[PDB]
Amino acid sequence: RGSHRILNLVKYDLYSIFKSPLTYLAILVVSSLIATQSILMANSMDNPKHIIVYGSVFAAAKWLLLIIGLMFVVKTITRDFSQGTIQLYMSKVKTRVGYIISKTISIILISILFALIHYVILIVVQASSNGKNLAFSKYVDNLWFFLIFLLFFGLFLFLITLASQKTAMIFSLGVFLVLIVPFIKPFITFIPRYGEKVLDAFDYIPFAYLTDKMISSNFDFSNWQWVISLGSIVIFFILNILYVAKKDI
Amino acid sequence: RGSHRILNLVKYDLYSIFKSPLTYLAILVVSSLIATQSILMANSMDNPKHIIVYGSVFAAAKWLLLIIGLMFVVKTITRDFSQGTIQLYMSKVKTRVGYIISKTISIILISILFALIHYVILIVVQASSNGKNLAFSKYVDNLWFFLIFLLFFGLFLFLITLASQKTAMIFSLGVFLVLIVPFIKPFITFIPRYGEKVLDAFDYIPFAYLTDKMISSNFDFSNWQWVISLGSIVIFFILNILYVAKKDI
Amino acid sequence: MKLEHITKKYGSNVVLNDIDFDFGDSRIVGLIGKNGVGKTTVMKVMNGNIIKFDGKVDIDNADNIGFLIEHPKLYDNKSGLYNLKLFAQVLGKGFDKAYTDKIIDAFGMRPYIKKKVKKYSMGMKQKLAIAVSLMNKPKFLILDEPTNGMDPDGSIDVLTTIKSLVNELDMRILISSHKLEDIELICDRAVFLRDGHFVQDVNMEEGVASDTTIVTVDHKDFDRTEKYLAEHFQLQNVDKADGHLMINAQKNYQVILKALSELDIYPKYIETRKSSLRDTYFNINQRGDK
Amino acid sequence: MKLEHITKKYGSNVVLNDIDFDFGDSRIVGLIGKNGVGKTTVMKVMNGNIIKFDGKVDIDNADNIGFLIEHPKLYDNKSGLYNLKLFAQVLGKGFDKAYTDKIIDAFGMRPYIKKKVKKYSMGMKQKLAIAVSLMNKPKFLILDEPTNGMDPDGSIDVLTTIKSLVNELDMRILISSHKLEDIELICDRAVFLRDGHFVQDVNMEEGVASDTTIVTVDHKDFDRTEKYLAEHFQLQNVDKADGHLMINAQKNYQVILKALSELDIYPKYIETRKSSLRDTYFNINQRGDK
Repeated sequence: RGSHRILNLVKYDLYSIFKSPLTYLAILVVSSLIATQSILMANSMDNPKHIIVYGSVFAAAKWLLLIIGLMFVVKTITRDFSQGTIQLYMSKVKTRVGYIISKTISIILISILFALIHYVILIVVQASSNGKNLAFSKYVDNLWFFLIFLLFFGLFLFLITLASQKTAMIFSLGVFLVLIVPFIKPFITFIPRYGEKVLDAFDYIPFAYLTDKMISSNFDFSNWQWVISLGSIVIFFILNILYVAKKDI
Repeated sequence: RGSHRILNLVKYDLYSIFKSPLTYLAILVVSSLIATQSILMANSMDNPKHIIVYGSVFAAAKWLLLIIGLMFVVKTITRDFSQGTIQLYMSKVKTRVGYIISKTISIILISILFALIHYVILIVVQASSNGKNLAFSKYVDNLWFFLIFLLFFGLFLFLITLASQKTAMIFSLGVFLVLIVPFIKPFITFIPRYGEKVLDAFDYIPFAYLTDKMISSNFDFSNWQWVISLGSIVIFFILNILYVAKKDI
Repeated sequence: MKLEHITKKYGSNVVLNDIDFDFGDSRIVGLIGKNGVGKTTVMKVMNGNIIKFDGKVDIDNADNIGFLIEHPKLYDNKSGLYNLKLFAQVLGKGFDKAYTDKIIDAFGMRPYIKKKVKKYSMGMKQKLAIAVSLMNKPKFLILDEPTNGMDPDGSIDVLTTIKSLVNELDMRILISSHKLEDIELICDRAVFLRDGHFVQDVNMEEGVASDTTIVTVDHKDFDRTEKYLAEHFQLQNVDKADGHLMINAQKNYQVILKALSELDIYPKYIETRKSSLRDTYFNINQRGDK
Repeated sequence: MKLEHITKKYGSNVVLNDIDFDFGDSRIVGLIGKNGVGKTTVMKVMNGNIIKFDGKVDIDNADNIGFLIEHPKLYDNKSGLYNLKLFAQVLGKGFDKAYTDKIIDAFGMRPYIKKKVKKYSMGMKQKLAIAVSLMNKPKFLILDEPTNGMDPDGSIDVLTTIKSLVNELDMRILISSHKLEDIELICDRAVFLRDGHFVQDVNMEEGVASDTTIVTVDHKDFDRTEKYLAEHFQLQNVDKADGHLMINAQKNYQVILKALSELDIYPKYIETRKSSLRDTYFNINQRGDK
């Protein structure tokens, strides 16, 4: 049935993920970068008894793994449009909707697996070094944050790829959206006579506060942020279904 | 004639460079990064009378502009191999040799253009700030260093792109080759009892010492290094001419 | 799956203008027209890719649709078997080893089914595209130039295999392609596209009256030959001044020459003038380009 | 440009087997073969992309070659007019305004000569690439399937334009393509390639066209009828697979039908039609499949 068709699609994209050399090249680069950063940041800037504080490693590993998982998501969601085999899938309404449900299940699964990768790498780092481990509830909430971040950005870039049907532009917009806002914000926000007001209102635009709290080593949320984020993800899902069922190639 | 065909090809390659918006986007991004880095580097950790020393900015601009110029060179060189139109330019022997000479001439002219852009950006930096201006002989010899760097690396990557005729490998290999040595030396060279010996001997391997020296803010060459670098460039050019006239596509 | 009074427009340019189609007792249909007239648009409308049809299309949900839209769509960095397994699992009901093995064996892809698609040739990709499309186990197959990179002998081989599968599994094909000499070898009917509409529709088994066969005979035998032809089939034009008699188009000349050779009669000459797809297409379409 | 005793091999696999070639009193020459037989390799052999042939390939330096190989070759990012100007400088002698205007006007690319290549279709981009080939003002012009996905009208007008340019400039063209009926439309002489050699060489000069009669019959009787007609009616060329036997021009079939009746063998199908390259092609290349 349709349920087997969707689950079969999620299993097969993840299978295609697991059978590439870049997935392990990416794991080796992230592990090497995080280990050098953690050693430089804690084992020599004050010469302790080799104690390491895990907030910096948490933030750096989370940041690097998010920008790598994000690029993995843009490539996975833009593969079919790049080769144009997406034309073979957009045939009937039932397949077009099962396609949207299946991509959502695939995004959920990629986010969960990358969160597990974060968990294993950080656990190994904690095992090697010396200190006090972090609680599991932080990691579960962190898992939820990975899910929210990846779902929002993957659906936004999916809408963009539907409008353009070009793959280089999406890759540029993905890099642009992740790295421009943290880069532009310190050099311009402190300047105006409206900066404090815009900064508080910056906590409601989903792109802005998700990327701002992306480089933080702990996240905290209000009720309004949770409702706005969930409503935005749901609206993007509904909008994606309507546009995929109303667009013509 | 052949002289007009080579010069016209270098001229049209430059024309192709000056029309794309990515060139002026790269200039905008690089100028913004160099200005922020310069301000961070001199106007904040000491609190001077806003005096800026330019060796650090020189080194930073050198590294950023060289890696950007290298990427611009690899993209322009492998353009035809990516689109496969290179198979149209390999018709006769005289055409294949004028092709290789023209590509080298394009490299020298491109190197001159990047040296001029680096000079103007540093001048604008000097105009904005206050301090002690540098001397012309440093920039002329710097132009020689740009020329040497770009010719050597362009010919090496040229040999690889003729051998494999695949472009994604060239970009990843070029990025890896430029960026691996500053990254790799601290984590491995300080370990051996053969480290000092290998480090002095790294002054004769062209990849190792040219890549090491991009970051340094002043270049110093011995007679043996100058002869071996020029000889390596000449040997690659001779090898390229021979292989392009003896390779079957 | 029927289309009735279908019109599709892009801004102010009218691509489709009140077209009806129905698969009535026919297995192979051919679609012929020029470049950019909206052939890919009509196939996309018949397929499901385009959504704003502005008409009514009746398609049962249990029926699967397989298609090829002109260039092959495959996974370039991955192998052919990966593509075959994925589109069988994703588009079709499932995967069966015997059925897939028969498909592989009939097409002839045993040496290179485990090679990378990036290393394939154009004809190899075209055959792989037809096979991946067929993996859906469709009830209607819609191919856009399936033979756009292969040799004529290869064309005969692919179409003969396609016809064989038409017989091994009750399946109906809609084909849009140029090279009408290749379509006419195995096809049941053809539809012609001009000015955004299908101007003429020809069913080849029944034929048309414009198709002609001209037989010339001796003066002494002229009366007797005319008597026999008047007895047996319909006579349209007879020309005594010319000495030429016009009969209906016949694919096999065997029985006619058997009857005349058994009655000791030898015509001086025979040839045929026919309204084939080359003649009708060129007469209709020479009106707007030259 | 002439080739003498060319033998190119890839390891153990042999592609060319002692071939010779020369444009001898012919203006348009066609190269015909199967898929993956070494057609793209031969195009590369003649044009010059391969150097390790252990022989002599004779071309003069003052004559330029503009070519088309399998995929169209263009700068997809830039424009068509940019491609034309750039390839005019890199490959030709200069810029001629009247000559360039004539090339665009003859091909018909003016409305869309300033639009990006990514908005083009396949036949238009291939045609523009052909225009780029004529931009070089070559003495030898080689094309690899110029009409793959283009309609019949488009193929006839582009070839007709090519002939008008074959009279405007003293040029000699070789076309390796399928659609042999398009080849008989515009070609003066054809060569057939099998196992690296040119097996047959048909030359056509006048519009006599060598009309022929086709007789089809089973193998056990085909031997005797073939033998009998060789002792009686003088034979020029023979086609075994398609059954083509070429006696001189005969207006009346009475003596043929009488002799074939007295032979007790009978044809399934008999027709007279202008000969083509398809019968010869099938005779040459049915040898590998069966």
